[PDB]
Parts: sequence; structure tokens; C-alpha cells
Amino acid sequence: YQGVNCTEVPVANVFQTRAGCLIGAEHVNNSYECDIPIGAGICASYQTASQSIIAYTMSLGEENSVAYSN
Amino acid sequence: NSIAIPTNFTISVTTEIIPVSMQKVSVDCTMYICGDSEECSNLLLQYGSFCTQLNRALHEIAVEQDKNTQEVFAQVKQIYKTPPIKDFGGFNFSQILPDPSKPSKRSAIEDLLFNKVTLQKFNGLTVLPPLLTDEMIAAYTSALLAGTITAGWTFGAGAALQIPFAMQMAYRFNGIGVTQNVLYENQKLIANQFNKAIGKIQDGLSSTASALGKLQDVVNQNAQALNTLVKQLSSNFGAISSVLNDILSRLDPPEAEVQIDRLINGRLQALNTYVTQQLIRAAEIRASANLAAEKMSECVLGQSKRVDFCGKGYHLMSFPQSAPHGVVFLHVTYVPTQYKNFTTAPAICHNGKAHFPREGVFVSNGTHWFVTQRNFYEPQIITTDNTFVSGDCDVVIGIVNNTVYDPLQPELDS
Amino acid sequence: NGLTVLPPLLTDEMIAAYTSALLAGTITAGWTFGAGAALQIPFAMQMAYRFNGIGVTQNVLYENQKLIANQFNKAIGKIQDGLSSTASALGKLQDVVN
Amino acid sequence: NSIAIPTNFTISVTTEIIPVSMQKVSVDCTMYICGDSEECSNLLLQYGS
Amino acid sequence: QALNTYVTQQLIRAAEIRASANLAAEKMSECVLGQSKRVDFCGKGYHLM
Ligand SMILES: *[C@@H]1O[C@H](CO)[C@@H](O[C@@H]2O[C@H](CO)[C@@H](O[C@@H]3O[C@H](CO[C@H]4O[C@H](CO)[C@@H](O)[C@H](O)[C@@H]4O)[C@@H](O)[C@H](O[C@H]4O[C@H](CO)[C@@H](O)[C@H](O)[C@@H]4O)[C@@H]3O)[C@H](O)[C@H]2NC(C)=O)[C@H](O)[C@H]1NC(C)=O
Ligand SMILES: *[C@@H]1O[C@H](CO)[C@@H](O[C@@H]2O[C@H](CO)[C@@H](O[C@@H]3O[C@H](CO)[C@@H](O)[C@H](O)[C@@H]3O)[C@H](O)[C@H]2NC(C)=O)[C@H](O)[C@H]1NC(C)=O
Ligand SMILES: *[C@@H]1O[C@H](CO)[C@@H](O[C@@H]2O[C@H](CO)[C@@H](O)[C@H](O)[C@H]2NC(C)=O)[C@H](O)[C@H]1NC(C)=O
Ligand SMILES: *[C@@H]1O[C@H](CO)[C@@H](O[C@@H]2O[C@H](CO)[C@@H](O)[C@H](O)[C@H]2NC(C)=O)[C@H](O)[C@H]1NC(C)=O
Ligand SMILES: *[C@@H]1O[C@H](CO)[C@@H](O[C@@H]2O[C@H](CO)[C@@H](O)[C@H](O)[C@H]2NC(C)=O)[C@H](O)[C@H]1NC(C)=O
Ligand SMILES: *[C@@H]1O[C@H](CO)[C@@H](O)[C@H](O)[C@H]1NC(C)=O
Ligand SMILES: *[C@@H]1O[C@H](CO)[C@@H](O)[C@H](O)[C@H]1NC(C)=O
Ligand SMILES: *[C@@H]1O[C@H](CO)[C@@H](O)[C@H](O)[C@H]1NC(C)=O
Ligand SMILES: *[C@@H]1O[C@H](CO)[C@@H](O)[C@H](O)[C@H]1NC(C)=O
Repeated sequence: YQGVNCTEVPVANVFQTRAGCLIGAEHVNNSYECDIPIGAGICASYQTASQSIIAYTMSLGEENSVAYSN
Repeated sequence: NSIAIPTNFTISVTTEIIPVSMQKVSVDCTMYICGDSEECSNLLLQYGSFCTQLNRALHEIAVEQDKNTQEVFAQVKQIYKTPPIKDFGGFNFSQILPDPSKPSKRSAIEDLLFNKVTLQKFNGLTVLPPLLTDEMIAAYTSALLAGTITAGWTFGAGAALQIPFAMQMAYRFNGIGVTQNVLYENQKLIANQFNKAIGKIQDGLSSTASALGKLQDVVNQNAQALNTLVKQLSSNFGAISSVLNDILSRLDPPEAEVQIDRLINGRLQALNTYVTQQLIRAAEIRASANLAAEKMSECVLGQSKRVDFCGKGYHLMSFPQSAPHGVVFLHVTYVPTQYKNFTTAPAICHNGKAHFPREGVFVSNGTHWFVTQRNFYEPQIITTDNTFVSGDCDVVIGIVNNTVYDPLQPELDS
Repeated sequence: NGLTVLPPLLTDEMIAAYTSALLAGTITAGWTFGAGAALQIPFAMQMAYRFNGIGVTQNVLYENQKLIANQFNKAIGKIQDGLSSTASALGKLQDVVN
Repeated sequence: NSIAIPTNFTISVTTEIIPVSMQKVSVDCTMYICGDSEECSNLLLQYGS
Repeated sequence: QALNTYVTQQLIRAAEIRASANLAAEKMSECVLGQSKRVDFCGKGYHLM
């Protein structure tokens, strides 16, 4: 539900994001690439265990540690 | 018969601003046209599928905005970190690299740029947030900058080791036809000039607040379009009133339907005009974003030979900075100064042969003739190694009597 | 009644002056156009530099100068005659006007 | 194992034409739509901006 | 309605003219003031001036 907070959504598995409130998604605090965009850096995907939603913050890539010699 | 060759140069840094994205808007046609009136909805149902086309067009525009941003920024596969060392050979990057202590990971210049543009209407009108937050954009920009500075010409090659900055500068100097020894002999002066230019840019940004007009224009145009669309509701278009409830509670159905139809036609026309103008503006913004992406690719990741594509002068390098709905480029160029006059010639006439320089021009101050590069004064004694022999002393117009020397014989007879 | 045409900000005399200034600068200053300079570089030197720019030694120009100049003048004259003869060359602007 | 190398050349000059600017036009809406009739202007006053 | 149609057509033509003017400015900068190495961007063949 875009642009509303779910304190009043039952009138017309809950989790409040910056794009609204998401229903039926399993929140995780890992980071992967985006499969289905949502908004405000949040992206969703289907991974298994049954194939359920996981809602995660977007990841910009993998770190590269180049050594330091002059 | 004369020529001027520079004996000095300077380092200039200039700014460029390019808008990239645009605000995303979603509109519910039914609520705007016949809001909270089911009879008005039934009357509108006779018009078919007008609202769906506008909704689809707006959705396409919204998708295109995120596509533009992704095309412009997400070009680097990995994320590089700020080098813990600050041994850049005297060059200063503290004002551009992110501050580890600040809560937000911007830099001073980025903070100034964001502060420079600090300056309801919800009726069925909604604004959707962008897919990428400003923090992610800043992270992408910082990763690009750090990777470029650390790697040089081995940026996108996976495993890499820190290439010294002075070697990159020497390579870039070789790019424009200046021998690398000039940098190795004027490192301190070049670094001082670069730092002074960066400080001058920071002061200029902190002084005036009218430098972001290109983005301000886009913001103002979108705001004015939305303001006109909102203000269009108060018109009656020749009907009895501009309130549906007044028509319902004042007139009988057979002509109240006529008044409602009049209002519906007017509001539909307004919506169509707004959508068309938004489409045209979005096309223009997409063209600008494509230009910005091309400039990023051809300037940040390499040295450009196109004239006046990276500011005035010979391009050396450039650095990107984030901005609200746009980017900022800092082009570093090379500008020769302090020209001095000299006397030149096209060829040197030896004992029956003609000599042309391999790379450079023949110059003289009245007595001695030298061969030197074209964009910096550095004379050398004329030698058979520096020249190239072809033809005789007859066809060349303006040939000059002189002597070509060879150091092989003095060593041979010694 | 309602339709009116406003004049351009820059008169065509100014545009011609700008074009002439650009042409004179690029024909006199050579590769020092924009900086201080303020002296005339010989034209043959610029021609030799640009000949070297496309991977051809300068001796070729320095030995064929007369023929090169004659060919350039003949090409300019041919372009002038072709412009003076055919009247259907500026369709790109004619279409916009139409 | 055969190659071809030119032994002569020529100098050519061509032409290129690019439009730059259009024609500036200004239109008075009230005069065009309801010219010289004040009743028509009064009726048009309800149509907005 | 006629006025609206005319204005929209003029806007599209203006966009096209602006693109052409940008191309002309790029050509001036890259050809008059320097030697271009892009193939067939500044005539057919090797470019001189
Ligand atoms: C080139 O690179 C060198 C390092 O190799 C930099 O040297 C130091 O740079 C830092 C950051 O630019 C300087 O720190 C700043 O100094 C300002 C003035 O300091 C004088 O005045 C204050 C009075 O408040 C005294 O306390 C201080 O001792 C000095 O006498 C301060 O005003 C700055 O404070 C602001 O920024 C900091 C973040 O750095 C914030 O946390 C503060 O709240 C405040 O907003 C800051 O402290 C430092 O002085 C430089 N030292 C030397 C020896 O140069 C060069 O700055 C750098 N040059 C360029 C052009 O990039
Ligand atoms: C490359 O090709 C061109 C054209 O095919 C050659 O130009 C020709 O050059 C010769 C001698 O260099 C010219 O002959 C001379 O003609 C003049 C005028 O008629 C005459 O007075 C001289 O006595 C001599 O006979 C010839 O005219 C000229 N062609 C034309 C059309 O003018 C050029 O020589 C070729 N380059 C090389 C290196 O062979
Ligand atoms: C969604 O909207 C509701 C509106 O009531 C928010 O509830 C209050 O929000 C304010 C600030 O927006 C807080 O100061 C109050 O403490 C909130 N009320 C309570 C009882 O806590 C709600 O916070 C909004 N959701 C989010 C995530 O901000
Ligand atoms: C170009 O001109 C500058 C003048 O600004 C020269 O800078 C001087 O350099 C010498 C030694 O390199 C110093 O002793 C002076 O103090 C410098 N003057 C200033 C004002 O900084 C610079 O050397 C010149 N370039 C070359 C290659 O000589
Ligand atoms: C300096 O220029 C003169 C031209 O006046 C050259 O003199 C000729 O030299 C050739 C052989 O080098 C002789 O065959 C001619 O008879 C000379 N002519 C005259 C009028 O003296 C002279 O060679 C040139 N000197 C150098 C070092 O190039
Ligand atoms: C995610 O958050 C919960 C509670 O905030 C925490 O218990 C859990 O350890 C976090 N996940 C990871 C991988 O740290
Ligand atoms: C420098 O040489 C130019 C010729 O290129 C001449 O006009 C000028 O007077 C000379 N200046 C000095 C100071 O010799
Ligand atoms: C010309 O320059 C050279 C090298 O600097 C010098 O040896 C010679 O004396 C100079 N000639 C005059 C007339 O100053
Ligand atoms: C410069 O012009 C004079 C005559 O005006 C001429 O004698 C001289 O040869 C020319 N310079 C060159 C390098 O040919």
C-alpha cells in the first residue's frame, strides 16, 4: 500500500517501510542484488522451505581491497 | 617568418552541471475528474478508456526516470574504499573525498551543492520516491572517484595495486604532447596551483547561490505545471457552478447531467494537456541524461582528445560530484602562458641535403638554431639524431643555411 | 490580428562579423588561437602540421606546395560555380521555412 | 601476399548545411479567439488560464 | 482547439531544431578549432581543416 502507514490499512506479516506498509513479506537484514524493485532502496525476491518473500535493503556490489604501496 | 612558443603554463579547474532525473508523478483520473461522486463516475463511464492511457503514460515516465539514473550512475562493478594513506605526492583531495566522521557520507562540496537548492495539492495527485536514495548515489560517486584515483589505467581489471599518482599525471602529460620530465621537475608548483584552484572553486560555491539554475529551472517548471493543474479545478467552463454537490442539490437530473458533462469535458482537456507537456519534457530530460552518461564515460574513465568537450584547453582528468537530480563535473585542463617570439624556418640546408625535424619546430634567437616541442620552450642542439633527411636543397621554399652535427665522430677519433 | 513575428536578437551583420572573426583567427593564429600569441604563424607550417596529423610526412607538402595550392583553388572555384548554377541546394532550410 | 599503395593523391572540398534557428512568433489569445467582441471575452473569462 | 494543436506542433518542431543546433555547435567546436579523427564526421576521407 503506497504512501500510507498500516496503523489504518485494515479499514480498507506486516512491516512498515519508507514506501508504505508491506503485507506478506519476511523481513531480513542481509543484503543482495535487486530482483523486484519496490522503492527507497528496498527490493524483494523469492527464495526458499517454501518459496516466500524476503524484503531486504539493496546492495551496491562487493568490496575490493586494493593494497597500498607508493 | 616568426613563431611564438609558450614558456609557462597554468592549471585551471572548471565546473559543469547537467540535469539527469525528474520528479515522478502518479495521478488517479477518476478521483480528479469525478471525485466522491458515483453518478459522475457513471457519466464518465460513457467515455470509455481515457484514464487508463494517461495512467500508462505516467507510469512509463516514472520507469524511465529510474532507468536514466541507473544508466548514468551504476557503471562500476565493485565498491572501492577511501585509501587510508594521504601520500598523493602533494595533491589534496580532502575537500572531495567523503569525511569519515560526518553522519552523512557526502563531502564539503557535495554538502554545499545540496544546501544551494534548499528552496499540499494532494487531490488525487501523488509523488513517488526514487528507487535509489541520495546515500546510494553518493556511495557510487565516491567508489568511482576512489577507484579512479587509486588505480589509474588498471581501474576495471579486478586484481590491482595502488599506482602512484605522479605516474598517472606523467601519463596524462604525455597524452597532450608534453614530455613527462616537466611534471617531475615542477611537481610542487603544479600541486600548489591545483590546490589553489580547488580552494577558489570552493569559495565561489560558498559565495553565490545562483549557480544551480539548470536544476532550478526543471524544479520550477514541474512545480508550475502542477500548480496550473491544481488551479484548473476552480473553473466552471460555462456551467452553473464548479461544485458537483451544488448542481445535484440545485437542478433536476436532465440538465444537471449536462452541466456535469461540461465539467467532465473541461477537466479531461486539462489532464490531457498536462500529460502531453510532461511527455515532451521527459523526452528532453532523457536526451540530457544520455549526454551526461556519455560525458561520464568519456571523461572520468579516460582522457579525451575531442576539442572543447571537457572545458577549454587540453584535458587532463575530471572528477564527478553528486547533486539533486543531476551531476557536477570538475574538469582539470592545461593552459599555456607567457609566449615569447622566435624566428623559425621549415628546413635546414646541409651540404647538398635537406633536414626536417622528427617532431618539433626549428627555432633560433638570432645566432643558434634549435629544435623544440610546440607547446613548451625547451631547446636542444641540432643533431643528426633529431632530424630526418630527404631530398635536396632546391625544392624547399625558405630553406636556411646551417650545419647538422654528429657526436659519433668525436668519440670515434678519441 | 493576434499573430506577430519578433525580430532576432542578433542581426545577420553581427553573425557575419562573428564568422569572419573566427575565420581570420583560425587562418592567422594557427594553433595559438585563444592565447596571447598576437603574431602570424606561416600558413605552410599549419598545413605541414595537419599533414603530419594524418600520418603523412611534411616533406610531401614542402615539395608539392604549388600543386596543392592549385588544386585547392580549383576546388574552391568549382564549389563557387556549382553554387551559382544549381538553385536546389538549400532545401534543408527551405523545408523549415515552408 | 599482395598489397596496394597509392602513389598520388588529390585535395577535395565539400559542403555541409545545418539549420540552427526557427522563426519567433507571438500570439494574443484573446484577440484571436474573441476579437473586438466584449461578450465573447466575458464568456471566455470562465475558461481559466 | 486549433490554437492548442498549433502550439503543440510548434513545441515538437522546437525540440527538433534545438537538437540540430546542438549538433551544429559540436561540429563547429570539433572541426573549425581543431582536427578531428572521427571517421566521416568532418567530411569523407582524412580531415585537414
Ligand atoms: C590540504 O591538505 C592538508 C592536510 O594534508 C589540510 O590541512 C588541514 O586541513 C584541515 C581540514 O581542511 C584543517 O582543519 C580545518 O581548519 C579550519 C581552520 O583552522 C584554524 O582555525 C581554528 C579555529 O576554529 C583553529 O582551531 C585551528 O587550530 C586552526 O588554527 C577550521 O575552521 C576547520 O573546522 C571546520 O571543519 C571541521 C572538519 O575538518 C569541522 O569538524 C568543524 O566543525 C569546522 O566546521 C577545520 O578544523 C586544518 O587546519 C589543516 N591544517 C593544516 C596544517 O593545513 C589542508 O586544509 C588541505 N587544503 C586544502 C585546500 O584542501
Ligand atoms: C599526380 O597526378 C596529377 C594529375 O594526374 C599529376 O599532375 C600532372 O603533373 C604533370 C607534371 O608534374 C603536369 O605536366 C606539366 O603540365 C604543364 C601544364 O600543362 C606543362 O607546362 C609542363 O611542361 C608539364 O607537362 C600535368 O599537367 C599535371 N596534370 C594536370 C591535369 O595538370 C601529378 O604530376 C601526379 N603526381 C606525380 C608525383 O606524378
Ligand atoms: C504513520 O502515521 C501515523 C499517524 O498517526 C504515525 O503515528 C504517529 O506519528 C508521529 C510522527 O509521524 C509520532 O510522533 C507518533 O509517536 C506516532 N504515534 C504513535 C502512537 O506512536 C506513525 O508513526 C507513522 N509511521 C511511521 C513509520 O512514521
Ligand atoms: C612560470 O611562472 C611562475 C611565476 O608565477 C614561476 O614561478 C616561480 O618559480 C621560481 C622557481 O621555479 C620561484 O623561485 C619563484 O618564486 C616562482 N614565482 C612565483 C610567483 O611563484 C615558474 O617557475 C614559471 N615556470 C617555469 C617553468 O619556470
Ligand atoms: C649556403 O648557401 C649558398 C647559396 O648561396 C650555398 O652555395 C652553393 O653551394 C653549392 C654546394 O654546397 C655549390 O655547388 C654552389 O656553387 C654554391 N653557390 C654559391 C652561389 O656559392 C652554400 O653551399 C650554402 N652553405 C651551406 C653550408 O649550406
Ligand atoms: C536482524 O535483526 C534482528 C533484530 O533486530 C537480530 O536479532 C538479528 O541478529 C539481525 N540479523 C543479523 C544477520 O544480524
Ligand atoms: C616579437 O616578435 C614579433 C614578431 O613575431 C614582433 O612583432 C615583436 O615586436 C617582437 N617583440 C619583441 C619585444 O622583440
Ligand atoms: C641564443 O641562445 C643560445 C642558447 O641559449 C646562446 O648560446 C646564444 O648566445 C644566444 N644568442 C644570443 C644572440 O643571445
Ligand atoms: C616571408 O616573406 C618574405 C617576403 O615578404 C619572403 O622573402 C620570405 O621568404 C618569407 N618567409 C619564408 C620563411 O619564406
